[PDB]
Formats: sequence, structure tokens, C-alpha cells
Amino acid sequence: ENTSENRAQVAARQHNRKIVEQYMHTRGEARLKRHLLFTEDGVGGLWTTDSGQPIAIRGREKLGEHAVWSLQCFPDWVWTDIQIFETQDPNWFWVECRGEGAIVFPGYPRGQYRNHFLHSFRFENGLIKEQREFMNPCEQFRSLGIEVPEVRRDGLPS
Amino acid sequence: NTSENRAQVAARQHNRKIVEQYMHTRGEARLKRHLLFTEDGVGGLWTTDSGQPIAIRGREKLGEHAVWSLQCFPDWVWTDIQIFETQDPNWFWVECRGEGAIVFPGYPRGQYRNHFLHSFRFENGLIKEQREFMNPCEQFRSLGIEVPEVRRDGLPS
Ligand SMILES: O=C1CCC[C@@H](C(=O)O)C1
Ligand SMILES: O=C1CCC[C@@H](C(=O)O)C1
Ligand SMILES: O=C1CCC[C@@H](C(=O)O)C1
Ligand SMILES: O=C1CCC[C@@H](C(=O)O)C1
Repeated sequence: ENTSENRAQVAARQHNRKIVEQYMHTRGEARLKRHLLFTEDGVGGLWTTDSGQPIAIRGREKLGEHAVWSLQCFPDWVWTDIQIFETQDPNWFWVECRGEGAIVFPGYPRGQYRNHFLHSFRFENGLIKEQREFMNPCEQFRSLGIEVPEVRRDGLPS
Repeated sequence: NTSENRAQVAARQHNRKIVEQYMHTRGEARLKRHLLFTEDGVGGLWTTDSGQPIAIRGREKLGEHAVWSLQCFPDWVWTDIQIFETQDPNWFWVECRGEGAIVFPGYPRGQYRNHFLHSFRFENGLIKEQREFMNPCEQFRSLGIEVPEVRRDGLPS
């Protein structure tokens, strides 16, 4: 049905999608301003870590400081194979994509890092309130020269 | 009210029920979960230590994997299930938790907990591809396997 309430939802979903698209195409020095797409109290970060706890970055200002670190450590990062998923909630989107670039973490040799990622984007008033990324930390270990633990799966059918 | 979109709403509703059934399947019912798939459907784990998926291809293989899984994860339950419809009536995502005993050959019995994203793509009202994404490090912990710690110097507070 074409009601003003359904129309508002569509508008919201369209606006929010544009921001997800912008986020995912943000490269290079533009990364230093990606925080501006967040609410003042917005949270972003990595939900799949070796420690098992997220690295959550809280607040628009913190996100901007994190961007300085990220550009140092991932100096040429690009996201590719981007698929955006709208949901039944006009303020919640998922993205499946890959990423590749140099990895330059102190205490390790410089490497080439590739991973598969899922991102969650939740919105409030047209700005991102919570962004979360999910990847396989094992692929990061490989990029850093870190031995990847191996699980034997005995009897796993063929 | 347009017949195309009526078809889509219907397919999406039907598909949502199958996703719910899958996510609520527990205990011996797990041995019949393969029935929710197309004959050539694929399921499995997309986040592995090896970097390659453990993909199980076909309804019969899927049914075999379930015997294995019931041995290895005898009491597994999904919880905190959130189902996400998408713009494709045939594609859904699920965010959830899962936990249970982990009973692998050659490792001490453990208690395994992880956070999961699942992808479900449909064809003809059955699952053509299921993929699950998790953090393998939590499965290492559960088996007593040492997990390296990545240092991130400079990482701001
Ligand atoms: O920018 C990111 C959040 C901090 C951890 C980083 C990582 O090690 O992948 C990614
Ligand atoms: O996980 C990540 C890979 C490297 C770039 C990071 C970022 O600053 O977004 C995210
Ligand atoms: O049922 C499953 C697919 C094969 C690997 C398993 C695991 O080791 O997590 C999960
Ligand atoms: O990753 C998994 C943990 C144990 C159950 C397996 C399943 O139910 O498919 C999946």
C-alpha cells in the first residue's frame, strides 16, 4: 500500500543505502572523514578477533582517531565484490564483500592481507549508530606470518 | 496488490518459515535437517582454519554430515536468533549465538560457544546454499588449542 508511513520507510531505506554505499567506497585520504557518517555516539569496529572480544570504537571522535591508525596500518585498503542487503528494518543493512591490501603492523613483516567480510550497519536519524565487521582472523594471521592453529576433524564425512 | 509482488511476498514468507525451522532444529531432528535442502543443495562452514570452506554438497551428504555432527556436538543449540529478510525473497541472513559440548576425536571434551552469521539462499522453496560464518578462534579455545595473540601497536584507546 502507498501510504505516507510506507513512503517514509522507503525514503529512509534509500537514504541509508546511499550512506552504506559511500562507506564501502571510501578509500585513501577520504578514510580520515568516514567518521562523519556516524552519530556522535556511534560505534564501529571489529567483532571477530583472536581474543574473542570485539575491538569496539566508541564515539565519532574516537572513530576519527582510529582512521589515522588504520590508514597507517592498511595504507592502500580496498573493498571489492560488494553486495548490499536491505532488510525488513529500514535502519539495518548487511554487506558481504572482500577486502585486500598491504598490512603493516609493527612487530611483524609487511604483508598482503586478503579476507572475506560481513558488515552490519545500524542507523539512527540517517547516520550510522553501529557498524560491525566480521571476518576470519585466521587469514589475518597468515598475512602477518603467524602460524595458524589447525583443527583435525576425524571422521568428518567426505 | 500486484500478482508478481504477491508471488514474491509468498515466496519470502514460505522461505522465512524454512529458515525458522532450520534455526529451531535440535536433537535427533538434526538427522532430518537435510530435507530442507534442494537435492543438489550445499551447506557448511565458510570460516575455517584452512581458509577454504568445509562445503557439504547434496542432500545425501548433508544427511551423512548430520550423523557426524550429532556425535561431535551432541546438545548443540542456537539462541538469540535474529532473522533478516532482504530485497531478494530467496536470500536471508541470520545472526545468532550457538553453544554446546564439543566432542572431537583426539581433543578433550569442551564447551564450545560462538557467534554466527548464516546465509540462506533458496530455490523452489528449499535451501540451495547455506553458509555459516563464525570466529574459528573460539573453536580453538574450546578444544584447548593455543590461539596466537595479534599485537596492534598504536591502536588508540
Ligand atoms: O580497523 C580495524 C579495527 C581495529 C582492528 C583492525 C584489524 O586488526 O583488523 C581492523
Ligand atoms: O578490517 C578492516 C580491514 C582494514 C581496513 C579497516 C578499516 O579501517 O575499516 C577494516
Ligand atoms: O557441522 C559443521 C561443518 C563441518 C565443520 C564443523 C566445525 O568443526 O565447526 C561444523
Ligand atoms: O558450526 C556448527 C556448530 C555445531 C552445529 C553445526 C550445525 O548444526 O550445522 C554447525
